[PDB]
Amino acid sequence: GSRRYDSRTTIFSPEGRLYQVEYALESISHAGTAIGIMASDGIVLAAERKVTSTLLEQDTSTEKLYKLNDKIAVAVAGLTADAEILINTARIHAQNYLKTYNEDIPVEILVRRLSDIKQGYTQHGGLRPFGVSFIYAGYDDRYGYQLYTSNPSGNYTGWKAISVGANTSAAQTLLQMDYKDDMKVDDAIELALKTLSKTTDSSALTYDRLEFATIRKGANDGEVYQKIFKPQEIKDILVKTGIT
Amino acid sequence: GYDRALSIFSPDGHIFQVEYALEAVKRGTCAVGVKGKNCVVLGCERRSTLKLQDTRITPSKVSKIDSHVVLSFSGLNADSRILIEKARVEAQSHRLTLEDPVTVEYLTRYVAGVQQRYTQSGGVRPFGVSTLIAGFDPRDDEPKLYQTEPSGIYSSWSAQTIGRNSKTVREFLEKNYDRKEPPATVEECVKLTVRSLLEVVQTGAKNIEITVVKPDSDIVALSSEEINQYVTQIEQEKQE
Amino acid sequence: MDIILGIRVQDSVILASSKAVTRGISVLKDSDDKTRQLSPHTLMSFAGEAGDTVQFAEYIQANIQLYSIREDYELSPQAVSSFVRQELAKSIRSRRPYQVNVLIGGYDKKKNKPELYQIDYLGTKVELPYGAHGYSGFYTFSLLDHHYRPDMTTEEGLDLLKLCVQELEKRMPMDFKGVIVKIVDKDGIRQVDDF
Amino acid sequence: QFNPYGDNGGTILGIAGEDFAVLAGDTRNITDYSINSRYEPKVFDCGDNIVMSANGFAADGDALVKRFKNSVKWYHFDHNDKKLSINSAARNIQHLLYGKRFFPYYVHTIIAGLDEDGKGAVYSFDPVGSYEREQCRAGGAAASLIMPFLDNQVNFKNQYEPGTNGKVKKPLKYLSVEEVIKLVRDSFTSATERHIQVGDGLEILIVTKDGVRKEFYELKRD
Amino acid sequence: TQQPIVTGTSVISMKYDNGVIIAADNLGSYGSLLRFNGVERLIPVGDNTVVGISGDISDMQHIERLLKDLVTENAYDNPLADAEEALEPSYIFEYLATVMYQRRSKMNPLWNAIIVAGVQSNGDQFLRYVNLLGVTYSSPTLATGFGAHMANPLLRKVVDRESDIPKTTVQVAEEAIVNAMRVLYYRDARSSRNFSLAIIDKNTGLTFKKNLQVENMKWDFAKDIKGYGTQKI
Amino acid sequence: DRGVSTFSPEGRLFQVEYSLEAIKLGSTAIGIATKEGVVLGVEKRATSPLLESDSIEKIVEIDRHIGCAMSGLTADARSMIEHARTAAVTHNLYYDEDINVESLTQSVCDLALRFGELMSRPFGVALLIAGHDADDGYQLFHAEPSGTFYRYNAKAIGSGSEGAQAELLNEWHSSLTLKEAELLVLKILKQVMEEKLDENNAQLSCITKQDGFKIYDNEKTAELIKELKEKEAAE
Amino acid sequence: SDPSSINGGIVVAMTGKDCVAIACDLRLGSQSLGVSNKFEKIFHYGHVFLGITGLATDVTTLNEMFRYKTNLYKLKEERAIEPETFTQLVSSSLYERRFGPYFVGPVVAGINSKSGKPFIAGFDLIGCIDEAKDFIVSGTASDQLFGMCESLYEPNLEPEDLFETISQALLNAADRDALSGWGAVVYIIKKDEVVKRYLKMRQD
Amino acid sequence: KIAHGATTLAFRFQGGIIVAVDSRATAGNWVASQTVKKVIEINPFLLGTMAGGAADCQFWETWLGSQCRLHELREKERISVAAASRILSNLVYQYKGAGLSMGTMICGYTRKEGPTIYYVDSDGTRLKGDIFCVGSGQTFAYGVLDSNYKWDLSVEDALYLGKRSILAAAHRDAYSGGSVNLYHVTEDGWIYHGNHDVGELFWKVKEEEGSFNNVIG
Amino acid sequence: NNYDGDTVTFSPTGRLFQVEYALEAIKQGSVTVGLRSNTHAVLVALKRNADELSSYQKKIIKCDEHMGLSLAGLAPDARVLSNYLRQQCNYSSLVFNRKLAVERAGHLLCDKAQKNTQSYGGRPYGVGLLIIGYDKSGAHLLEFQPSGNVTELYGTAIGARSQGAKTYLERTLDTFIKIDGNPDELIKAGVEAISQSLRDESLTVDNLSIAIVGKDTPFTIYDGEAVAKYI
Ligand SMILES: [Mg+2]
Ligand SMILES: [Mg+2]
Repeated sequence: GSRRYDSRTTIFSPEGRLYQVEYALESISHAGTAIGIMASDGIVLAAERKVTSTLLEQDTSTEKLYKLNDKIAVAVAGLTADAEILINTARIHAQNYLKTYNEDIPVEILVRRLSDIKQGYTQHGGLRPFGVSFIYAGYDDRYGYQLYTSNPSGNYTGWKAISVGANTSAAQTLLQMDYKDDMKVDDAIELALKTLSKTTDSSALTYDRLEFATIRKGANDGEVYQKIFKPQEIKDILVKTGIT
Repeated sequence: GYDRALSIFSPDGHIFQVEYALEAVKRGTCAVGVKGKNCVVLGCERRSTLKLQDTRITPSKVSKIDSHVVLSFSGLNADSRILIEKARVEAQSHRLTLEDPVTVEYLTRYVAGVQQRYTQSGGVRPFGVSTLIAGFDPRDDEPKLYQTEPSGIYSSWSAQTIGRNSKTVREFLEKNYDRKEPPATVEECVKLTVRSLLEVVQTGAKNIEITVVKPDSDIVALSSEEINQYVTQIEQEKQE
Repeated sequence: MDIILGIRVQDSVILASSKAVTRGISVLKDSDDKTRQLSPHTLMSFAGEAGDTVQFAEYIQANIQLYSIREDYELSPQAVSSFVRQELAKSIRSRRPYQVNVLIGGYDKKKNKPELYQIDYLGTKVELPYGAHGYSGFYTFSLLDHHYRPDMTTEEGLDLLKLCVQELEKRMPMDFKGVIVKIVDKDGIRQVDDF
Repeated sequence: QFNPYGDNGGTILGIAGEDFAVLAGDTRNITDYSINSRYEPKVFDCGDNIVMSANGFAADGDALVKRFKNSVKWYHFDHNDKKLSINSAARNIQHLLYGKRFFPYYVHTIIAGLDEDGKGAVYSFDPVGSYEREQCRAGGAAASLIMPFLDNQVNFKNQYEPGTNGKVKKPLKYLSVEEVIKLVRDSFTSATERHIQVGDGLEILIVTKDGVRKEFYELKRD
Repeated sequence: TQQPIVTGTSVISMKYDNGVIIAADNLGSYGSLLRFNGVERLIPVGDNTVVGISGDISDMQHIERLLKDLVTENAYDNPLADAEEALEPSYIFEYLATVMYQRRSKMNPLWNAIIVAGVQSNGDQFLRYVNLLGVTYSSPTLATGFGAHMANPLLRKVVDRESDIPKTTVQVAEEAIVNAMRVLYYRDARSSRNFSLAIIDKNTGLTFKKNLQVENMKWDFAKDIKGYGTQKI
Repeated sequence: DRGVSTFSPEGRLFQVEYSLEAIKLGSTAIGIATKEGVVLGVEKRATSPLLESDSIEKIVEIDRHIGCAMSGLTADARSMIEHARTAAVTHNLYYDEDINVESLTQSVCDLALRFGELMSRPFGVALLIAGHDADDGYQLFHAEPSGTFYRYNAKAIGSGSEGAQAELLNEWHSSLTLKEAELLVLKILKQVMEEKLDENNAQLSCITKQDGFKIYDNEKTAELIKELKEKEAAE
Repeated sequence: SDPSSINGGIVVAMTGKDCVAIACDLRLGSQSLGVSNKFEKIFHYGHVFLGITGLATDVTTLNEMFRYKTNLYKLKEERAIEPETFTQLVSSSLYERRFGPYFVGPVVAGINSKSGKPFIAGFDLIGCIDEAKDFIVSGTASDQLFGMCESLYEPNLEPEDLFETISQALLNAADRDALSGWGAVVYIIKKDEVVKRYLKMRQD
Repeated sequence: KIAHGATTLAFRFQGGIIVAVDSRATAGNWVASQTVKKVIEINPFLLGTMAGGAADCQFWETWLGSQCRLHELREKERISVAAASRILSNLVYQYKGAGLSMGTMICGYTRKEGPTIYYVDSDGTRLKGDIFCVGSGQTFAYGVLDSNYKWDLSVEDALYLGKRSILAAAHRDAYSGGSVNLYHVTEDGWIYHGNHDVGELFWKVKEEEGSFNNVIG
Repeated sequence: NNYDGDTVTFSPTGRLFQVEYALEAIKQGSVTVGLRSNTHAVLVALKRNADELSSYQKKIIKCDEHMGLSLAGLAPDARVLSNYLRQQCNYSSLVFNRKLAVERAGHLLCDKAQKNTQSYGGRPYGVGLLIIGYDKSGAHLLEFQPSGNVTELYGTAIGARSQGAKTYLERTLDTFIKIDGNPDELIKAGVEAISQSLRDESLTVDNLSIAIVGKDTPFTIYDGEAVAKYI
């Protein structure tokens, strides 16, 4: 019957690893690098678009950075189509929580929900996992500014600074070297771009090959603003930091 | 629906998927449980390969199932969340129908039953998780410490360890733990738990987590400095 | 059941609930506590159809206690009230609706403010300085409209509450066998054993 | 509107002796003011030394008896031909009745036989499955005419010993099978006189350790 | 739940020494309108059974189809379908009784009163009644609707109890049935003059008589009846 | 791969035969039936000295008149025990009586072959079901994952089964007392166990008509062990 | 008994020159009993304003529902929803509950950000769109409001003049309805500024 | 015409719980039975009282006994009165609206709780209390109970008080009578204290007590 | 070989190996004999024990007052099929007031077994059955195979060493068919038939199992001292 053709996506190896999760992580290691850096007065999200073209319409394009709600955003590394499925589910979950409790969803609760969905695909259903790793940048009134990551296994962890995708080993070493606890957003912006500039597989880092975003309390009085950077604004911050 | 029998017997009478789930537990960070005369302590390893971590928000290894029971684990982190959620729901469901919070044995029997169910259900793999469940029964001052594993078998332990290099720390506990006279105080129990982890951990900095549970829903997690004082005192006595 | 009252003063919320339980012809009990603690700083009183009242209150209690354990965090009174409203709004279009009216008295530890929410069985929520359900408001609101201040002490709130109960005991036909009074403030929930 | 229930009349009577039990019932079946049948058996041998009658709406009555007989058969299959005791049959019938609690079998059920000590046993049921062991029970249309007579002549109610004047009760001496049948016959003859739905014939099933015996007697046909 | 629309009136029947007789008129009424005058309400099953049906005609046609399907089904993988394993009257009745009670229990009845008349394998007479409620009973005489009130009293004068059955011949039994049909035509406002009659005998088998008429009627005395009391002319 | 409900060329179900191999790896359990009662005994087999041995529950009550001992993948037995308890109680509700031991065993064995592609595999545990009823008296049954159950005068299951069964072959007779049976279980358990038998690593139980099913205290068993040592040294 | 008149209340909307106005009372009651004088019936999602009369639990539920939906709209569309589009969303959402409807009387008001054109719309409890040029009325004093609006209204009123007209329409209508009043709010809406004014009225 | 009419009571005291019930069942004015068992023996430690629907009470309190037996098999411990009463109330609450008729006192005596009584109702009510009285003659029995009840009653006097209270109801309430069944609930289980015919009991109490002077004897 | 993994696969020569493997389970089972006359029908079964402490596995199952069978192979599969027969016999009685024909009972068993041989996931039944009964057309004996094939016979045997008993019945055909109105002599012939399949072991009191049905004889099973008469 049908058993003959079943790959069995939810089984352990003799060593106690999940085959499909490990292979999905291998897929993600070839994706464009995404970096998240948390500061005292905000969070930075930086990400590299993969080998683009001059004929790509950049100003209307979005492959890396997505908005989940007004307080939470994500950076994507892996299959974009897979990510959009999960992103829409996360957007709905945030709204369900808001309707139920009349309060914005705490960052961790949203992260846990998406991570549990990823987990399910590794334990039951016989389907392939989502080939996606997220960096979650968000704010709530309990823990303040928070950075998380999740991967196809459905395991998530909190971070001060983190990278996903390609060259994470090299990127994490550079972040671990120059990161300090009393750091500010403007400094974090510079660190993120400098790290990408060194780890990139491209010849030079330019505005058309980047997506950038910040989550600041730099909004008029006690509130939080999300800023998805425009192509011209990415070009300006590249000149300001002295990369181009 | 996906109905494929993943957990099955082999010619030699083994269920490899259940046995490979134990190998995932072997890979997991070390967890230890020690019960004193009037307390239980749960020790947990944190691998120091991950720095630049935010320890405020990172999921802690020890989880409260109710105000009087706690659960730690070794193995797949994502899998453990599913067991913890189910356990928490069942704890509230028990309070709602029986008026009385769960006994530690009951909560263990439930979690163990869920694990077993996933070893002979179609289209699912076993949990790659072993748990240590500890606490005090309502209106009772006798310490409780149980263990569960992917197969679904469970049992009570005076002291037990699970995870990577658990063989070594179990060796330590077997020679150092006396049944006729267990750790009489909280200090003695915590000290023995930290000592047992120091056989395996590496550095005694942020790699050791300690959680003390006492009777009548008195649960507290020790800080870095408090644990560091135990680490300091142990090695100074060792230099002799 | 019959009478449930609520008043929000300067630094606390006070809930008063009748003790009587009547099975048609006879008063079966005169010491019934028509309330459940949802969290350390949130109390819910209730009145409506027999059985549904306790079943609903305990169901809500279980859900909030579950949330508290999962997040290791107490929900705000506003958040709890919204959850309760949604459950009642869901219930009103069910096969057999919960016939339950509630008051939710809570102290928000973040804002350092007492909060009183009135919710009926339809899922109609309002935040009020003082509130009631059933016929209780018809007698008491005129006294509360006259005497109430936002800067009242807890002791002044209890005195105003005594005046409300006295008016109920005078003009209501039913003997509700007095009230159990409970106070919700920064230190938690406590019962006034002499009233 | 469609009415799923009907009334087939009839009257039944169960009496428990010391080492025997009888279950009697008239053989007349009716609707409104018409006679359907002058001889339609209403008391049945269900096996295992148990007799049964489900009086009231005959369609429900036949259905219940049929399902109980079926239960006895499957009890033998599932439990190594074990004899179904009268108390176990009674509990089983409760579950059959209560299974249709919200669309009841419209019948008054009575079973009779011997308990596990060999003593006479009668059990009585309401339509929704409440039951009770009894020494004496009439069911159906003329139950109100028969029971007061049985209270007086079986249990000796309101009867005292001459000379004492209300101080000493009449002693509850045991009745033989011949004595019980006399009381059954007089109960139905009296019921026949004053109840229009009672008549035609009387069929009595007698249960002893030896088995189940039958007796038939004519009743007035008007 | 429904209401009966096109309806058939009385079915009457009785036992005699060597078998059973059953009869029913050929009318299908539509309320007070005597709409359909050629309706056969006796339906034979094999050569040993006749099912007489009253009440709703649409439901009768459904039952007729069930019985037709029953004969087909019984013949499947059955070498003795026309011998030892042929359909008995008792089998056909129990099947119908099961269906009737099941349908009433779903609050959607077949709005009929049915009499199954036949002769068993061992020669025994079979005669039993079932209706929309699933109620069943047997008697030496059976009748539905108005027949219960007017036919039974006449037929019971011939066979009053079980012991009268061997003393009753087929000629006497048929005579009583035919007379009863005349009485029903005098007195039932939803009856017709035309009827069918069926005899199932253990010796001579199934005799099915169609297009019978009520005859030898008394009407002459009507000429002498004038007014409603005082009127003389 | 291959079907879960596949027959081998010899006419056996692969998965059922493989589950029998898992039962052979399990700890020993012995049952002996007498006219005075049925005795059930098990090897606890703790994996470490820190494991509190009294928490090892390999002997279990199903009803007052029925007990049960297990061997193999003991986690699999929990749903079987749950079903057995439910079946016993349900029958009492329906019939106002105790359920026959055979009927209870049959109900448990009906679960056995409910596996396919229902549960995903057969049970990896064997059960010794002991009890008493009025019809057939004191009884002992061996319930396998094949769905087959045999009645036994005496039976051993687990790792030391064939050695223990041979010993039960010689020792059992129809006039055994309850005390004689208790000592006989202890004797044979001691023979096949790896570690030295004591009250902490072995457990006894019995079922009698009067007192019903009882698990023996460690103090009570300790005396029976001491009584055994002396009578073996007596010759 | 009648769900649309248990709680009471009213909403009115009007168009002016390069502006729109929407207003509502503040009462919430249980039939005769006045319960709250702070129950606002006008909500906004971006620059689109929604007033809702009728059963109060449904008023609250629908607000939470349209907040839910307009937030998802904005995330996917990368722009705020417009009054014309929102009107269709309200209609669609109400009609999906055709045979188990929300007992409400919604009123949409706003200015299209691109064209600058003033827009108002009204609905029945099941979704029918009434897209009037002049004014929309809803609630337990809708008859009274129709009378006030039909006489007081004139086209192309300036924002500050429109304020007076809509305020007087609401106030005097409310004073002839037992279940309306207990305070009032008026929103004056221009292309890039919105003013909110609480009115002083009789409290009986 | 289902049976109707009853007087049942239960009260907590120093020596445990007294349960007392009448024995009459009526279908309209017709007295169907004088020998009805209105105390259900759930198990040797738990008692329930029958009022409202006879079948509903019988069926579901027997069922409750089965659930209590399963609980103690699984948990190796006696079920609490709180837990048992809750299993029944939650069950009937599922059926709310369908037409179940139940008014019962679940009575027990455990270590952790002591003597405990829970009034359980078919509309979902579950009330803990010291004295409960349910049925058509409940008001008559309450009068005798309220005026004579003390916590420090002896077992002998408490048994009589329960007997006397049912008698009061049996006399005045047309739908109560037949006989009185008494039970005493202790920690080690319930103890049955006999069947007492009301006819004989009335005259006996009248003479010995001097009560019922309105009645000629 | 490559075509025996499941029941849904024909071999190149048109064989169904899973069905044939299920047939093999019957050959491993203990011997059982069936035979009939014109008045009665008899089952004789050699019960098998696990060891000396164990009981002897029951081989005969009653289906109705007028019908029953004996098994050889997987006993739980016989319980499933016998349960199905009990239900079908019972459906016939309740609905049609009719005792189920033995021939029709065989047709129902054939069709139930067939469905398990053509569908994926399931497996064939691993048991053979000998059904006896007395209906309106006299005494009957059927042989059921889990391939689906059901056959009406005068006599037969299935199980291990069943060929010996089958040959004996083939010789005795003319004699035992004539044994009318004599149950004891018909059983004697069945006991003598099953004896031809014995090696080493002989027929003891708790080894032998006999069942009979006939004209005025309900289906009854004889075990223990009730069969000592025939040893
Ligand atoms: Mg009469
Ligand atoms: Mg006013």
